[PDB]
Amino acid sequence: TLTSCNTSV
Amino acid sequence: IQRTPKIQVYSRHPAENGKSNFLNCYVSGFHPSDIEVDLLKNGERIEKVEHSDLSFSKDWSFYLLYYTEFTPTEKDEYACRVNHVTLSQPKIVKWDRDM
Amino acid sequence: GSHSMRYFYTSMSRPGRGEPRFIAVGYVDDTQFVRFDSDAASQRMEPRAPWIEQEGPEYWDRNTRNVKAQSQTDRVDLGTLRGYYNQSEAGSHTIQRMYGCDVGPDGRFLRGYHQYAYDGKDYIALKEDLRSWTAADMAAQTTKHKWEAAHVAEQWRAYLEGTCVEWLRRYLENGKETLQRTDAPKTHMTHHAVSDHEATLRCWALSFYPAEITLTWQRDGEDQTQDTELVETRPAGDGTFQKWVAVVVPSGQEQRYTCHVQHEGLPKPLTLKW
Repeated sequence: TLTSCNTSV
Repeated sequence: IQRTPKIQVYSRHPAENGKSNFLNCYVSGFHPSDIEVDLLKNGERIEKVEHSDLSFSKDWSFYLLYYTEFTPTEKDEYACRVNHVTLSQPKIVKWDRDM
Repeated sequence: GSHSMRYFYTSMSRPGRGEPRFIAVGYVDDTQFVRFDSDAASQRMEPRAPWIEQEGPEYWDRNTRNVKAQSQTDRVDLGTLRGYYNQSEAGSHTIQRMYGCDVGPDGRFLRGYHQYAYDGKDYIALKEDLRSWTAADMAAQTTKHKWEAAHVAEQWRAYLEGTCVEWLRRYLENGKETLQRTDAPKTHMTHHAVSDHEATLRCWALSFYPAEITLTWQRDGEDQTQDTELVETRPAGDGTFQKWVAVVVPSGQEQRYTCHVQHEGLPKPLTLKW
């Protein structure tokens, strides 16, 4: 599937 | 940065007049992703034209495949017209069945 | 023999044309299986290959959640980076993000990937070790600081070396009769006069898969690039690929030239002559 990683830059 | 698109007009199978086929215009190596691709039959835009989903190669430049089902004939001239910010005038590549 | 899974994200700002578009694709090797578009009607993580449809609605929920969320955070990163390099409200900018893993025929984990570009240039990336970030420019080091202390690389190594390889193996084993096929290229030649003394010998490799392939011309037994044109590999639109290479030769001397074709689906490299 995909990733759950969500982090702004 | 701005890379100009490379354009290829070709058929899914070698051109056999009167046989069902697909006309393909492949644009690649361009940036940015704002691009317009049309298919022309004897100069006039073709309505039912689909395209592959946007994606890019390792060097970050995008690529897209616009295709339409068609049946080639002796007189019918097909082309691909590309509209991209790197082009002052939209590029019009005629189809050459030998290539 | 080896195999690969790769996800590609692209987000584009269109100030005045609307709210930033987000497009996401997933390839196993040279075969796309999923896609998502922000301008799409369904706004659902859609299937693109027959062999991945065999997934419960929870799959199509989890993935959709993830892609929507990532689209929002990308929307953030747009204005963020627009702040960094001090960019006008007007300008249109692009964020691209590629990531994924490689496996051998053994299925063993081989390598991981995560790269991030802004406006078509490398902004930041992750090295082989999946531990250290590499930043191309000044402002990228700020991001790198924000991710060095947030243990982001740990999340990435946890995903890539684990879940990614897992679902990759699963996909492979499932679609085996399409993903592990090796279409050999149907090859042939064309020949067209150019001058009163020259001609073009075009060597055609059609309907193959995977796209990786090598086409070369040889004069009397030694390679030529002089007077040759080689086109980039192109999709046929059926899952197969096409490529050719041409050479301009003196008339009557076409027998001296030999085209050579190499591809995984071939036991032994072909040699075509006119």
